[PDB]
Amino acid sequence: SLSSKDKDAVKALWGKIADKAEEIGADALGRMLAVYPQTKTYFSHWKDLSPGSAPVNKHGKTIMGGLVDAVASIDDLNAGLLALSELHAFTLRVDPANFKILSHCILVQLAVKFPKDFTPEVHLSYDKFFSAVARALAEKYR
Amino acid sequence: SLSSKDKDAVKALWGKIADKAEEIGADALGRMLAVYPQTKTYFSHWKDLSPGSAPVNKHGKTIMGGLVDAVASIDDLNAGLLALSELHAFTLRVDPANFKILSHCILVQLAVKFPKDFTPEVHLSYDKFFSAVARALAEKYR
Amino acid sequence: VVWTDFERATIADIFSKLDYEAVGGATLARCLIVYPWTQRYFGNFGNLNAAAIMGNPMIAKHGTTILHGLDRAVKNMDNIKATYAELSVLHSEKLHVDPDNFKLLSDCLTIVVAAQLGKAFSGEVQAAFQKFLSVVVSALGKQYH
Amino acid sequence: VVWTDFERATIADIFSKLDYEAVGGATLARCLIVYPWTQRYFGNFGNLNAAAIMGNPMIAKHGTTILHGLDRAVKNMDNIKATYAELSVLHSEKLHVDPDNFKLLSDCLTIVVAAQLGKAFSGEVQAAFQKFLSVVVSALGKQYH
Ligand code: HEM
Ligand code: HEM
Ligand code: HEM
Ligand code: HEM
Repeated sequence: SLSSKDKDAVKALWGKIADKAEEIGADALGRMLAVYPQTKTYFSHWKDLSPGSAPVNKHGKTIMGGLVDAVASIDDLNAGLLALSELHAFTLRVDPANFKILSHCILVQLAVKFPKDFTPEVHLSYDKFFSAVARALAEKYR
Repeated sequence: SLSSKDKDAVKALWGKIADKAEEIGADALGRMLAVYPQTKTYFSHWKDLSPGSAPVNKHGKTIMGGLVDAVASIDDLNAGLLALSELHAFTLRVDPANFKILSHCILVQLAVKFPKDFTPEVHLSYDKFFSAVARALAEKYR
Repeated sequence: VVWTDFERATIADIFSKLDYEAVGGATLARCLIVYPWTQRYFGNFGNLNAAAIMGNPMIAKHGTTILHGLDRAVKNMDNIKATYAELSVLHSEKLHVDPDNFKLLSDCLTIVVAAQLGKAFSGEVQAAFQKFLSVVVSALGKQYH
Repeated sequence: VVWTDFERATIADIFSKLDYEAVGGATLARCLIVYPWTQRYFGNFGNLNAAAIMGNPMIAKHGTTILHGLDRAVKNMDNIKATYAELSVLHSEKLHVDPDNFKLLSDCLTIVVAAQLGKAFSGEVQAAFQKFLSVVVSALGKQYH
């Protein structure tokens, strides 16, 4: 469970990154595909997996929108992400081992641009948030 | 989240095992210590780690009563297991990676004694249960 | 790995008691039911509901193949890494199976074996069994060395 | 492991830019704060509170030791398993460190390095760094072969 402290810390990061959000989504997704190429099997439609390819760009926007939604729904992530959980379980069948990988890539992408926001105690708040997001997305698997 | 079907399955198993519960906890603990010796560091005060020694017998009873509490709190494991979580986090300081190990050894132990209860669908419920218990015990770590 | 006389005899003794078709089929079905995301890796084995998974013949066939695959390590105890060199390439470079999944399947196998062998599957027996599965899953995962 | 020229250049390049005392100290403190159960493996290191961890001289020292340990692999990229043979024994048979923790520590180091290097830590660069850490973590875990 996220404390009030964690929630404030997460929402404030999210406000801070707003301007650069679509860039962040595109680059993090680029990182996941190149750094953890096991994830490529889910996106074999896209010929160009470079960040700045139109499809990586467009889907990066979508992931960040999903995360903005999670932020809006931070008090009950399970309820707030039920549709997306269902989608990742049954329409796609994403291996939930992969959720942690995306999370790490978002954190890394953010650290390259906003390094001052990455004090250990804030990173602790962000990691709890992404861990709860992953758990919420995993809810509908079984 | 456990379904009402999962909760029924777990309650039904828990009823079936009552006469053998203390021996189930002792053996499961014995299996943990021998099969996954990284766990011995938490109990290096026991001279005899065999499932028939008095320390292991008495502590298997304690584990099983913790799990009986979890059955009674099955509607909200997170709230029901809060003190046990804080204990495992701060007094005993247990790497929460070990919870899944003990869950597994309990399931193995149960399988050897009650093999007819291990239909695929029952096993699925029991695993969801043990995973939820471990997630609840993990709550107060951070 | 270095095997003790006890470990060596215990592993061969366990497998001498298994119907590879019965155990392999029950094991793969168990994994696909208890951990349903693992179904993704098998998207061309037809229909995968619990009754459908249970009656699925290709699932039965492939569970059998896995057990014979494990039997191969039983027959090559001191050379498991080389024995699994091609299988490791297959399961990583070609299939991209997350290694967590090997542990999930191993755990299902252990519980299926436990249920069959009953009281004979003692802690000391399980220990030897788990050592073997640890060596196998290590040889099946991506090889960095 | 077959390293590309880009990969070898990038790994040496990264480590040549890291102050081992600063980065190591920061990485270890980060792990003990973000994943606080990891503290149990250092129960003989004194006062551990985030500010206490940040100020602890033993943690600063042990963080430096980890970076020097990684340097051994940077200086021996084709022979990491052998180089880490005693470290692997130490962290398993002696310290019984659950292997997930190697990943936790590796991810902290990656975030520490990404914050330092900024725009320079591109996807391509992180890809090479992570291959390196995967080989290192595989070599540090219990060896079954
Ligand atoms: C932080 C975790 C994640 C979030 C918030 C997230 C969010 C989203 C959203 C909002 C969509 C679009 C749904 C729609 O259009 O209705 C989506 C689609 C998708 N997601 Fe995720 N996702 C996450 C993790 C993952 C991971 C880890 C993978 C695989 C490695 C994955 C694979 C996919 C695929 C294949 C699609 C369909 C994309 C397409 O059709 O091009 N997702 N996700
Ligand atoms: C199913 C999960 C678990 C449950 C339900 C559980 C339950 C309990 C309970 C109820 C106690 C109180 C002991 C007493 O009052 O005498 C306890 C203590 C303890 N637990 Fe757990 N536990 C679990 C998992 C673990 C694991 C995985 C480990 C370590 C590998 C662990 C290590 C300990 C230790 C060291 C104590 C103190 C034992 C002693 O006082 O001698 N526990 N546990
Ligand atoms: C104890 C661990 C395992 C062993 C010993 C094993 C063994 C085998 C063997 C012998 C084959 C046939 C290879 C060939 O056709 O040349 C195979 C194929 C395959 N395995 Fe595994 N396997 C294991 C675990 C897994 C896991 C966990 C998964 C996925 C969750 C998996 C997915 C597959 C798939 C998708 C194929 C190809 C199926 C086909 O095309 O017919 N395996 N495995
Ligand atoms: C990249 C991963 C790691 C590397 C390269 C590494 C390297 C080292 C080195 C070089 C030593 C000193 C051994 C000696 O005295 O010769 C050491 C000791 C130690 N390591 Fe690690 N380590 C790693 C991960 C971890 C993790 C994740 C933990 C705990 C969860 C851990 C716990 C310890 C402990 C408790 C010692 C003993 C420290 C002492 O008392 O001097 N290590 N490690």
